[PDB]
Amino acid sequence: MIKYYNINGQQVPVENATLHVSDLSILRGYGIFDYFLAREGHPLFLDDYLNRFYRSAAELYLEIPFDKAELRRQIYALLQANEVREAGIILVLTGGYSPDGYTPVNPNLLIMMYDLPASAWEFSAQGIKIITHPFQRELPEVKTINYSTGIRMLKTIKERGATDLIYVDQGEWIRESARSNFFLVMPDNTIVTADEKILWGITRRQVIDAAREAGYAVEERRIHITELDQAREAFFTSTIKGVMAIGQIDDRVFGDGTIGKVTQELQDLFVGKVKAYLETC
Amino acid sequence: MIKYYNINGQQVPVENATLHVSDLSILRGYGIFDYFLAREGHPLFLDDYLNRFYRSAAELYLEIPFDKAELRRQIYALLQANEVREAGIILVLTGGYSPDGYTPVNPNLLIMMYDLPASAWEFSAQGIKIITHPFQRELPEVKTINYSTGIRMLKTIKERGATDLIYVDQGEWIRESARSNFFLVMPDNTIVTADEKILWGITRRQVIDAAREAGYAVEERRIHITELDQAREAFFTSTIKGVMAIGQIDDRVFGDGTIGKVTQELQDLFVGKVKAYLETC
Ligand SMILES: *Cc1c(COP(=O)(O)O)cnc(C)c1O
Ligand SMILES: *Cc1c(COP(=O)(O)O)cnc(C)c1O
Repeated sequence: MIKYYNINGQQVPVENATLHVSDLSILRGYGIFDYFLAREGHPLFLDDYLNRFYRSAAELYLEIPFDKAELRRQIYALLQANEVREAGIILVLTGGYSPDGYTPVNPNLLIMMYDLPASAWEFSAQGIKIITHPFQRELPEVKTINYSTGIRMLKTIKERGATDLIYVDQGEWIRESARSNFFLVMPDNTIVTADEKILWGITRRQVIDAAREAGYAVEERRIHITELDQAREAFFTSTIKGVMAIGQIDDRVFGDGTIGKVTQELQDLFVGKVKAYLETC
Repeated sequence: MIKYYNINGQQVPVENATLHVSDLSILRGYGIFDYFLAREGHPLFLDDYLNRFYRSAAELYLEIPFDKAELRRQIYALLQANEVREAGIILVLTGGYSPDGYTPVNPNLLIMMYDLPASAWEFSAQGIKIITHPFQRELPEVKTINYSTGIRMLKTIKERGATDLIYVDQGEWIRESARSNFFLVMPDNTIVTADEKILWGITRRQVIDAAREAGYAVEERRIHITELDQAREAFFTSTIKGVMAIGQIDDRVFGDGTIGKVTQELQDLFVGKVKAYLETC
């Protein structure tokens, strides 16, 4: 059971883990987020996740209080303190306890810890049902805390019989969901995913590398909404999903709705990347 | 000196006013904001501010825990407890202590209180210096907590010798700043302001009503970026600014940089609306 989180380098019991209401995340949604899994006592691809956290932080001009080695030390320390080998880990960096409820100061750094999600890498053979939604995320290259459109859409998603969405910039250009990268497999087995105005996911990185190592053509380009009709397969990548089959987008079933051949092969290769990472720890 | 805030109907000393880190504002920037002044012990235009708070809340499907009369009671109660007649009042409604760090639950309601800002209705004769910035706010009709673009821009604004910005949707359509409505006065004395994809401010409402009562033509329409060259005057409206002269946008000085005739008249009429409000309390 999880005992402690970390706030600004201090291990705190979870029930005393609070921020004063003057924090800019609370008042102004100002801050950055990262999330990664731990397996066999090891945060997966940690250097990549931590590099991204420091890059996100730079774009909001927030100084993380310690260097990457120290943050890594604190993460490992919090796994040992909670006596856990398998976990979800959130990093949050807020704009801080602003004097004027707008100007950022020293940021508040949060490290929170959860059980490894039950659904982590479920790899269901049955593809999920999703809807298109016209929208473009703000500062899309930055992993901000700003998830209001995706959270607000939950009601419409569930209402319409979907479990998720795919953002289409002005109903024209396929991007990503609120929390997942999006990919198409073409009938010639070319893999397509968005290159611009999307978050560069750590899963997306490992899956693209694994696809190119298997000899797949992987095109990073703008994707027109009409190109859904060209695709055999659709999947998401994310830290929790790994590779997740999408069986339906609006009124289009992909194949018979069950996971496509390349999607299944990419699930195995993703697990290959994980195992290869854990062999270097 | 301010003694108490209110969290979920409980008066709390300001130094114990905290949220648990599982709050969706902190993790996901999910929630809504309002701010109003109190003068002579009275929140200005309170019914309009509270109607807007309940409308914002509805759009994020967050239920405010009590009805408008009860919230009003709690606001008045917090003025009495702090023994203050002049103040700034923040309302925050977050997505709550989510079980999964995404799905909203019962929201957290915050009422915070500050001194009336020093700069409230300064009405400087010297117009401010601002820059255009290409950007469109998300859910612009909703007063969300999402101010990351405006806060992140602070550095560039100050760098470039400005004190503020004006968002232009795709560099074409004039909207608003991060925290102010934007208006143009044409040389025929027609007042122009954006009607769509901007927050409907309470100040903007009172100034538009006051302009129409003075016999001004007030056009609520889309404004092309090239129409800045048609305008004699530019001003902001906001709860703290009231009516604020803009003397420079990028490389354009409006007149001689000092407040324009209609802007000055609208400052007086705004104060007229305030006084008329306070006479009904
Ligand atoms: C976090 C996130 C992703 C996925 O990134 P991973 O590093 O694979 O978890 C995709 N899109 C958005 C908007 C995200 O926030
Ligand atoms: C709050 C706000 C305004 C101004 O509204 P007032 O009710 O006059 O203070 C304008 N634009 C945005 C985006 C705001 O959040």
